[PDB]
Amino acid sequence: YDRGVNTFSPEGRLFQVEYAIEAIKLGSTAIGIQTSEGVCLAVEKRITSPLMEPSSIEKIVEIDAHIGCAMSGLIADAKTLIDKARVETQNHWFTYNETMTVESVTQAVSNLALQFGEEDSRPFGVALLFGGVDEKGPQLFHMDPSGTFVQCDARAIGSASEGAQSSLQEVYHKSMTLKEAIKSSLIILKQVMEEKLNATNIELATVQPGQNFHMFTKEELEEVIKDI
Amino acid sequence: TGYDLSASTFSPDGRVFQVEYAMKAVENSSTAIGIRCKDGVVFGVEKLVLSKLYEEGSNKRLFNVDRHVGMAVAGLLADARSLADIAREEASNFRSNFGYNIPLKHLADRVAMYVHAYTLYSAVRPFGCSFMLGSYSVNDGAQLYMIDPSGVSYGYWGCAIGKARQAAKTEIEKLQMKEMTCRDIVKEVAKIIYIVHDEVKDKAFELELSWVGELTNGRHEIVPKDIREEAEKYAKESLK
Amino acid sequence: NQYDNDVTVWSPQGRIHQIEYAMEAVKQGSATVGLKSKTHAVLVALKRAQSELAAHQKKILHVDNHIGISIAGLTADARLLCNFMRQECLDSRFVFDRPLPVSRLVSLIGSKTQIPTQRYGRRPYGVGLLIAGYDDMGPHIFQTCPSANYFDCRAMSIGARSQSARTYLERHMSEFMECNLNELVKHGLRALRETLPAEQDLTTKNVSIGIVGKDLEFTIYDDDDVSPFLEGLEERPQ
Amino acid sequence: SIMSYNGGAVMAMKGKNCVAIAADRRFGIQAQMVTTDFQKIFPMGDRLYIGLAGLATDVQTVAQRLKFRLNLYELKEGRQIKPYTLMSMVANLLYEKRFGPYYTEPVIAGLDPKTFKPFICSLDLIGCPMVTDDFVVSGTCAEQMYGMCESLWEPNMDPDHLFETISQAMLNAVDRDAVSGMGVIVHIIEKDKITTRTLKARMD
Amino acid sequence: SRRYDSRTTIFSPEGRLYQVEYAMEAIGHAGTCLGILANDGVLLAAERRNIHKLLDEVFFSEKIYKLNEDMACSVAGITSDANVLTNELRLIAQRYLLQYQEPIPCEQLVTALCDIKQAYTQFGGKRPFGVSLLYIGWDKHYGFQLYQSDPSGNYGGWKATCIGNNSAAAVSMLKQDYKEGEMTLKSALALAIKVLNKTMDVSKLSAEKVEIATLTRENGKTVIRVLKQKEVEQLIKKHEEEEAKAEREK
Amino acid sequence: TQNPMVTGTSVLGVKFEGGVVIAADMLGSYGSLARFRNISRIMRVNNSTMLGASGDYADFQYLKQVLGQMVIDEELLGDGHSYSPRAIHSWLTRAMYSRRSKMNPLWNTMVIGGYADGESFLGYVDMLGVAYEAPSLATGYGAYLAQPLLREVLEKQPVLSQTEARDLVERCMRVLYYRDARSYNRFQIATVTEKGVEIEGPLSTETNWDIAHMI
Amino acid sequence: RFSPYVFNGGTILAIAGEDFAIVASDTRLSEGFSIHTRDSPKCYKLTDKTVIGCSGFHGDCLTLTKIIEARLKMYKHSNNKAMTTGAIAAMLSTILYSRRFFPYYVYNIIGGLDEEGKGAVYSFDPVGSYQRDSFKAGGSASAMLQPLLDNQVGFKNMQNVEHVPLSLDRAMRLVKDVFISAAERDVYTGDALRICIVTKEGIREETVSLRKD
Amino acid sequence: SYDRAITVFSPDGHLFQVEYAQEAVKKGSTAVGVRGRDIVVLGVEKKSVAKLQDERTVRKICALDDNVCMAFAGLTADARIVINRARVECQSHRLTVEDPVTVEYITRYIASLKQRYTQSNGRRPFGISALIVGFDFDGTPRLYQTDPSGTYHAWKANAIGRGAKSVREFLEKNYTDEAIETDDLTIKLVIKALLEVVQSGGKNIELAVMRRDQSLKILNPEEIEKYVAEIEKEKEENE
Amino acid sequence: TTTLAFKFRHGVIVAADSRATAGAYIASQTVKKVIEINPYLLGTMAGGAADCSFWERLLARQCRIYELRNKERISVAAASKLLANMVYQYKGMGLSMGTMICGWDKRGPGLYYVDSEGNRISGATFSVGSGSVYAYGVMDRGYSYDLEVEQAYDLARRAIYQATYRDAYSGGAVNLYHVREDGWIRVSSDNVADLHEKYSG
Repeated sequence: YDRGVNTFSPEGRLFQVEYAIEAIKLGSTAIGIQTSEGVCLAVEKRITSPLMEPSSIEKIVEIDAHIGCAMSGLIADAKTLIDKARVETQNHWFTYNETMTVESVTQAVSNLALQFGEEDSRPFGVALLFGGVDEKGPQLFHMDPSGTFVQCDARAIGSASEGAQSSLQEVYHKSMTLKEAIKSSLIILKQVMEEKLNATNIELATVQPGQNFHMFTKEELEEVIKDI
Repeated sequence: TGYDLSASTFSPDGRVFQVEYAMKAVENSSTAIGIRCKDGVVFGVEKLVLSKLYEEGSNKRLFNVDRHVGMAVAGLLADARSLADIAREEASNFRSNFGYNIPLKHLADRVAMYVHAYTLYSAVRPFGCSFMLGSYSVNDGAQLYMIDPSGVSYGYWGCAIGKARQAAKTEIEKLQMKEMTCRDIVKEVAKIIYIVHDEVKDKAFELELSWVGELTNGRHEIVPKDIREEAEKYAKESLK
Repeated sequence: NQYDNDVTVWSPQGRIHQIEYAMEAVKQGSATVGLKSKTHAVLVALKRAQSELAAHQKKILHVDNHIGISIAGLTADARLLCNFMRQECLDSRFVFDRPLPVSRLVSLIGSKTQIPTQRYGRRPYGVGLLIAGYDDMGPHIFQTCPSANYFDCRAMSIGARSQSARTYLERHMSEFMECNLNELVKHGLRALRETLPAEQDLTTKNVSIGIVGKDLEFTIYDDDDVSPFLEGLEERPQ
Repeated sequence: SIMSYNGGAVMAMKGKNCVAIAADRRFGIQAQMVTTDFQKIFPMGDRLYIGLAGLATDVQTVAQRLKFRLNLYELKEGRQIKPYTLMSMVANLLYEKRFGPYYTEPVIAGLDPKTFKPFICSLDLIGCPMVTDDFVVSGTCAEQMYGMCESLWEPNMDPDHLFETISQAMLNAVDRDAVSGMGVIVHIIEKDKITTRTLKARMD
Repeated sequence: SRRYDSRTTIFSPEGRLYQVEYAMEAIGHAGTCLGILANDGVLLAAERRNIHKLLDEVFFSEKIYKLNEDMACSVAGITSDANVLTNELRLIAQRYLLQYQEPIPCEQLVTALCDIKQAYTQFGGKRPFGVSLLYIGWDKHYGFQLYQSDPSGNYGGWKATCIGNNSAAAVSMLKQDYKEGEMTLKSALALAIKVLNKTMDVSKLSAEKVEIATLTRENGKTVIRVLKQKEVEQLIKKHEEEEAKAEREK
Repeated sequence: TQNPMVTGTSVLGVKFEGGVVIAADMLGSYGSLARFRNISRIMRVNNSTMLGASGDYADFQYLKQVLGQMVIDEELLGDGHSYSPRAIHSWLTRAMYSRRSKMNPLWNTMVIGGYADGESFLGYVDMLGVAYEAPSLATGYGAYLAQPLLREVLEKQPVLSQTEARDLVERCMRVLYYRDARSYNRFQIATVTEKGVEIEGPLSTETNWDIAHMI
Repeated sequence: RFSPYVFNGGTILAIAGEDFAIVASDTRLSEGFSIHTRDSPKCYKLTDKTVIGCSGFHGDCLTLTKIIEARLKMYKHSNNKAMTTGAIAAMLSTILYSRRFFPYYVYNIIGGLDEEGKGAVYSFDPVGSYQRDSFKAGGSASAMLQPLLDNQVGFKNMQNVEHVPLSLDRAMRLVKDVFISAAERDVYTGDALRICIVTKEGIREETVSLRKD
Repeated sequence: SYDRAITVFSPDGHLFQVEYAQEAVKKGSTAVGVRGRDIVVLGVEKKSVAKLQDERTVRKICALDDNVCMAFAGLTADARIVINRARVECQSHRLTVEDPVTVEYITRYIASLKQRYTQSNGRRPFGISALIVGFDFDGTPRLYQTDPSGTYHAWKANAIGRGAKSVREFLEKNYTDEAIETDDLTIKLVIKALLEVVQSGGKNIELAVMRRDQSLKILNPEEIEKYVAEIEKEKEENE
Repeated sequence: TTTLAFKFRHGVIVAADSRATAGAYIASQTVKKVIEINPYLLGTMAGGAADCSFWERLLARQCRIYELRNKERISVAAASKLLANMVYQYKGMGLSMGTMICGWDKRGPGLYYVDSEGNRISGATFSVGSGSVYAYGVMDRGYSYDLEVEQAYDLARRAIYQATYRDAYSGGAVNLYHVREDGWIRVSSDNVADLHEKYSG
């Protein structure tokens, strides 16, 4: 029984945005942790086949030289927003000679998180984790399809976010360090993933005021995993 | 079933149920009447206090469209504001093009065509408003019109819009129009509004009275209602 | 419920239910309270969070040097009407080189939100504005609704369980008009301490206060310049 | 002028039962010639030609546009086209650019498709038709060809005297002209057949 | 205003497109064509759907539409949609000639029309074109050609074609009587006469109910021969004498 | 307007104590021809401000229309809020600038005089958008002729009374009748106070010609 | 014909110090051979640490000032903080180029403090270039003022003259002397001199008259 | 135009038409492709031809550049549209930057077009799935596939069309590094994979290769016959 | 205004003056003409100040977007092509712009020359500006491919000195940048009068 797609609920919410919040849940997990040393971040790739070449799946993409990101669930709706967010950060540094802070980036994205309509189509289906180091120190940011953007100190998303948030609130406090948070994230990863944790499953992305750019090539991941 | 949905469809017996449902939408609003005298038109709107809910001066249904024309709306409120803005714009176009004050017939016909044009299609809903329009001119006299949700616009001596509609015009028809100056009609409408719509479901109410005619020298404004306070000193003497 | 699909459809009882559903969407926000004296207008809201670790979703946002709004409901429509609000303020600030009175701004807000409530295929804006301002004739406390039936009040309160707030405001609306900033603001947050269950209140972590003054620019405060305002209270009764 | 940018001359002459159209061969940039084989007379169906003179850009452009509309017309209607119809088509095509005008002076010469009736007409750069009985000319050297055809024309002409008359007219009127020369092509057509002869003109 | 909307674009939950197949089953009725390319020429065959005695036949044409100098097309389906298509197709080929002054090759013509049809299959809810149609033609690069348009926008070159539902058995017959390039223009005509004699259930094939047009290669002409009726009559007599000769084997 | 058809002439305005007086004459000249000897070149805006202009009279009729409609709209808002004269000055400046940016100027030279909230106001608006405040304004040839009288008396004493201001305006209009070729002996004085806006009638001048008896 | 531009003139000066930025400007607004007024200050206070001056055609100066104030308010209502100086410079360059093909006839000088607390003067041109210099003089009396600041501030073309850092009250007597000396020969230098001083503690202003010629 | 949203989310978190338009891919012809290290190879199975007609028009493998190669599944018309737009895009890239067009760019273009096509107002999603094999600069063989969702996704061997689970299961037990040692063996590996797929009569086995410093060569179906013959000989040598 | 650029075995040299007049009147003496686009590109200032600054800044925008989309820094010819394409869409409207583009490539050295007339050519030596012919003379004296580092420094510095000695519009300070394989590096900022002292004796 097909109603108009821009119909609220008998209870109050909407429909299609709520169905988007449901559509997040099938996606792969991701974990980002704010630390005053810098923002660390982790994700799972969910490798399916051995024919599937592993280094091509993107989860952490690059918005600015100091603003990172991670995506979830649908890949390509996220790709549009990543491209556009990059464009708008370039417009800000151009017309202002300065760095668009991460909150202003995410305001610019959730301005049209919901412009879905028939004139002037569907709501987007991706949850995003935004990091980076602005002038306000490190920042970790989380949005949703509904544009309800909030700051989170260490948010975990997607399919395993219940036990991830719970066991994350077990281990987290305010004065953590970097590497402790990195292994604290990947312990949660290899409790919530399904396959054996190895060199090809996960990927990290850490950005620091000292380690100036988010840089994470392979096989330091090997050194981090053999430290478990 | 099926025939109550669109504002474009007809019925098996030949009427539009959208327009009917919109007509009885205005039926739940408060009673607002109007009446003209031989040199002016007097408005009056029953506004109700619940307990606090506002300040003596919000959302006044007595609008003021042109320099000599104002509204006395009742029904869905935001639609009445949009219609008042359209009426101000139309009087603006007339003043800008032909250079003189809008005759009330032309204003009512343009507004009636806009309301009727919103009834023709399925993209838009019909309006949920029914409002009054009064005026005065030295070469035209007093004119009082009335526009329903459908778009039928014609003239009255007296009218009433709201819950109490017949029982507010039971005693409109007991007044007369030739022998009255409007300064009697102010306290007449005042005493009757205090008479009708008893204390039963709502407890406190509040009165507004708009007022146009020769005594305002062609202007339209709210009464200095606090000045001469003419309702209440006879309204408390109207209970027996 | 074949009449409950669209905005266009009148009901056979005349109540277009998309507006009622948008009202219920306003009813699911956080609690907030706005109230004015003769010289100062104060609006106080309550913050909430998604979890423990995350920060609290902010409510009071700036508009102009003398206009500030509260909010309840959705945030995309909130920021949409927010952007329209700053734009319409700075337009007249550009053209006439004067500040806007609040009443014509809220009339423009109603005329803005009318069109998506009448045509087909647009939603009513789920929005919970509580507007405090200064024209030349003093403070104004307005509220909106998704039906664009904007009100002027002396004290309103919208959001979840906001009716007890209205009961507290009735038994002190006589006392409101005379007082200065400090006890006025603490009456507002005493409305907030009865919009809550009796064992978690406002421990510098969920409340925000925006005051506009005759010499004071509209300013938001959060937990730390609210810690001076939170002392000077007693406990709840037994 | 812009008409004297590339030279050009087109003559059409009505005979007794037949019609002859001729033009020059020279192409070049005001004083510099380029080639001796530039085509200015186009076939539009059988036993009906058109000649174009003036700026060569508009010559090739109008020729291709007319061929476009002509084939669309002859495919929408199975019959072949009457010459008045072609004249009106060229008039409408030129008049669509009333203020953006092409620089050309089309000359239509063809026979009747039903009878053996000849037909000649010419147009201006905005679309003014003109049907005559003797001759129409177009190009820079107008007055020369006017002198020739008002000097040498007879009403009832066998194709041999028609050929020799148009030959002498084109040769002499071109030889007095400067910017137009370098050979003559002559199309002499009739009910039965189509003849194309090239004359021994001065190559100077 | 959306409950009236007919949704002629959204996939069906069986797994295929829905309106597309029903346009195909609208192809299947009212029509039966084929042609036989097998050297020096190519032909088209057609059945009279309105063979009633009160027509005029004054058009000097029928199902065939000579769309250029060197291409025609046979129609099957709803007729006037194909008139919309033939007008647009003729105009496409003519604009190509306007653009290059060289005649139009037959596959980019076919793909232009296929993109037009797929443009109304893909987006909106518009009704799809219920017309399949043939193609004969000539080029500079391959010679004589045959093509099969479909309402999806799919096409495909053949050497012996088929549209109408009555002619699937004709494709069976075209395979059972397949030749490897042998169109002396009497063998292919007798084969086409034999096919339309068997597949249509019209007893003995009255020549007013059929239509045959050919396309031969001449140096400066590229003639399209929409041939007259007397040679069709003597072709039918030739084939019925050859069927009497062929059933001496029993 | 590319070519001004029917021009007015100079407008004079000067503040005084709790009010602004503005006076301009009543002549509509075409070329050299004093074609329209009874026209009004001062609009009495609602209650606090007042407008006078020069240049093309048709454009002044246009701005009269537009300003009248805007004032009517705010008076129909019913909020108790009016336009300050400085707001009108700002709006008019923006209007002239948007005219001249599109190479379609309104050929005018406007003076806005207003009194609101204790403070007098006297604003200037040019065709090109040049706009400022001044204690005494003078347009056209008035800036060459009656400007030094204003700046003469205002430098020796910065404030004035209403009688002194009106007398000074009368003298300046006398001088402009003396040495403007496009001038006329009929002018109207318009005045704003706290009591409202008042337009006096078509007054005239008393001239001297005793130099003509000198040969 | 209708000429769209007119030269109103004016003279704006700027001096970048170690921790201060002094911007001064005359207040005469004139046209041709007349005086429209003797009080019209060219300086404008944008933020708590930025003062802009605008000379040339006056209507474009007013329009540009109002647009800059609007975009300042837009930046504030988007990013919870005021702009820097260089951000305003980049934005103003984009604006001044955004009407390239119908240009502003406006000289622009922005003085203010950077985020380190040092002086920074960003000059401009009517079409939209800019550069970070220590001192500029814009307007009609530019050529009467640039070489003297080269002599005193820049220490150019001298021998055995050491480089002393420019103090405050020394810069003040410099500004007063250069406006008196330029007002002797210029026709556009006003009477009222409006001196704006931007420190790390707010904005100071100061009004010094001149000869009333 | 057509102001409507065709593709709505599900109540349980799907796009009906993106997940469901994969079925149209699932009911098309099969096509495999592997990369060797120096020679790339791909080809389609199941032409399901009428064995007695033309075949130059039904070619399911085309090219966009002299560097890049195609394959697809699903319905062929949407592939025709996407290939036309891809040709235009790669040549317009050659207009700008003077390189030969990288394969990753054209796959991102195809997937981006597909996603903004599914997102838009009332456009039916493309029920195809392409294979884009090319070897860009410094000779690196790479191969990507598409999806109706619009996810370019790099693999090492293919599994699309009818019964792709079986084919990927054969490639799973046939991931030998030895197979990509001899170019001839890689060709024979494609032939053996497609032989572990459909009839493989040696009629509907249309295969084309590129040795990364040349253009695509469509093989004449007698060489493929000798390839199948030597595959059957090695299968007999297995016993 | 006089700029030059020339490539050789060890990368690219770019030098320029710093005087930017207005008619007969000098505005400034320290106008940094070599506009720093990237850590691997260098653009110049050739006539128009606002136009060169704006369009090269827009080119930098496009290049940074290109890098974030391709994960690979753009080449020089691609950047010059984008600049020429953006400039051509305003032909005849009165843009004066004669800039140069320098940088390191996968191919190595890259030196292009982009006009407001839309001319785009590669090459080995270039010189733009009013007194550019003066730089052309002494540069095409001292040019070779097999040169040292300090030789190229002295060549470019002397070249700009001769140009500013003859031209009236050229002057101020001689900037000097050096494009390497890894990234560009500022060499020195030398005043004219110091060079006059150095080369007069």
